[PDB]
Amino acid sequence: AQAPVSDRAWALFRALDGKGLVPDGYVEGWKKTFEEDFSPRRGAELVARAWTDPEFRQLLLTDGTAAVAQYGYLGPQGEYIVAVEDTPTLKNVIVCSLCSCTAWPILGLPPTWYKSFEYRARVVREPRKVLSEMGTEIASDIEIRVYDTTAETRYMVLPQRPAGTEGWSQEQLQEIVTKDCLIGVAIPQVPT
Amino acid sequence: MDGVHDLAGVQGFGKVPHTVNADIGPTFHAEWEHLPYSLMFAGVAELGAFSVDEVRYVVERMEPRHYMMTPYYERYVIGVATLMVEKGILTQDELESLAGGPFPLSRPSESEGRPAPVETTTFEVGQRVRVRDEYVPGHIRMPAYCRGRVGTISHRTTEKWPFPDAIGHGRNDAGEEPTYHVKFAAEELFGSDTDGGSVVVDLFEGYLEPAA
Ligand SMILES: [C-]#[N+]C1CCCCC1
Ligand SMILES: [Fe+3]
Ligand SMILES: [Mg+2]
Ligand SMILES: [Mg+2]
Ligand SMILES: [Mg+2]
Ligand SMILES: [Mg+2]
Ligand SMILES: [Mg+2]
Ligand SMILES: [Mg+2]
Repeated sequence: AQAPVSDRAWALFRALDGKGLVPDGYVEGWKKTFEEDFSPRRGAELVARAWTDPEFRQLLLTDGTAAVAQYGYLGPQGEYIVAVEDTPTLKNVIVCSLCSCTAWPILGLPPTWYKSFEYRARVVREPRKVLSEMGTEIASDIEIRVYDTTAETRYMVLPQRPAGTEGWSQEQLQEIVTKDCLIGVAIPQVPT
Repeated sequence: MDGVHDLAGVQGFGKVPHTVNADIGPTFHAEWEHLPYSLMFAGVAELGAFSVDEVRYVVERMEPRHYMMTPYYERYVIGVATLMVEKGILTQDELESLAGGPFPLSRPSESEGRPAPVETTTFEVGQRVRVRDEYVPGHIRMPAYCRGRVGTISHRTTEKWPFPDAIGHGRNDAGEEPTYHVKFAAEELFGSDTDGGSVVVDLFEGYLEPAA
C-alpha cells in the first residue's frame, strides 16, 4: 500500500526543503536544464558537422569528449563521450540494461521506451528483432553491435549519411538526425 | 547483486512500447517527475550525502516485486528517499506524515560492499580478457550475462573512476580505475539463442583478468 506518487515525491521535496537543504530555485533550475538544454538537437548538430567536416569526424571518433567540448555540450551524465560509427556492414545501438544510463546533454533524457524492461531485457539478446518491431530493418549482411552503458562512458551513434543528402547544409542535415538515430534504433531518413 | 534489475537476456517480455520517431511527449509527463533527479543532485553535489552509485544501488535494493511494478521515476523517488533516511537526514515518519500515507522504502543492504581490488592488470586494445567469475552481493556494474565470458578490448578509458562496488556503498576504499570496452561475440553470451552480432560492455578493470 502506497500514498499517491505525487504526494510521495512532493513529501520528499518538502521534507528536505523545510530543513534548508535545497537551495532556492534549485529543482526549478534542474527542470529547466532537463527540459530546455539537454537535447537531441545537440547530438544532431554534432552528427551534421561530422558528416560535412572530415577533420571533425575524425576528432569525434577518436576523442568524443574533446569534440563535444568544442560545442560546449559536456554535462551531467555526459562527461566522457564515445561516438560509435555505423558503416555499410555495422549498425550500433545503445542501451543501459541495468537502469537508463544515457548521454543526457547530447541525446536528452532517456524516453520511457528506452528505460522499459522490454528494451533493457531484449535489445542485448535480440537486437535485430527489437529494431524490426520498432520499424527498422537491418539486413543479415550487417553486424549489429549493442553497447551496454554499464559504467561512465556515455555513447552516441554516428549513423550513416543517407544518399540523396549530397550538398545539404548542416541545418538541413541536422533535421534528419533524430533522437532515435542517436540512440541507434533508427536510420536517418530523407524526407519525401 | 543478482537482483531483478539485471534484466539483459531475460526472456518473455513483449514489444518495446515504441516505433521509431514516434512522439515521446514532453520530457516530464507529470509535475513531480523532475524531483527525483533534482533531489539526487542535491544529495550528491550540494549535501555530499551519497554518490550516484549509491542511488543505483538503493534502487537495486527495492523489494523485487516492488521494483517490477514501479514506474521508472517513482523508483528514484523511493531510492533517494531511502538514502536520505539511511544517512540520518530524514525520517520515514516525517516522509509519511507529509505524504499523508505509506511511503515504503528500499530494503536494507545485505552487503558492506568491497574495496577496489589491489591486484589488477592494465589491458591494451586488442587483448583478450575474461570477466572474473565472481559473485558480488552488493553493488556491481557487471551484468550477469558477461560473467566468466571472454571478449576483446576495444577501448581503455583515458579517465579513471571510483570502483562501483565500493563507492555504491559509500566506502572510503573505492580508489580509481579505468574501464574497458569489452566486445563479446553474441554467441559467446547467448549461444545459438541470439540474433545479434556483438555486444560491448563497459567494464571496470577490477572485473577483468587475462584470458586463456
Ligand atoms: C541510469 N540511470 C539513472 C541513475 C544514475 C544516474 C543516471 C540516471
Ligand atoms: Fe542506467
Ligand atoms: Mg524556498
Ligand atoms: Mg564527477
Ligand atoms: Mg529470442
Ligand atoms: Mg543547398
Ligand atoms: Mg503504481
Ligand atoms: Mg511504519
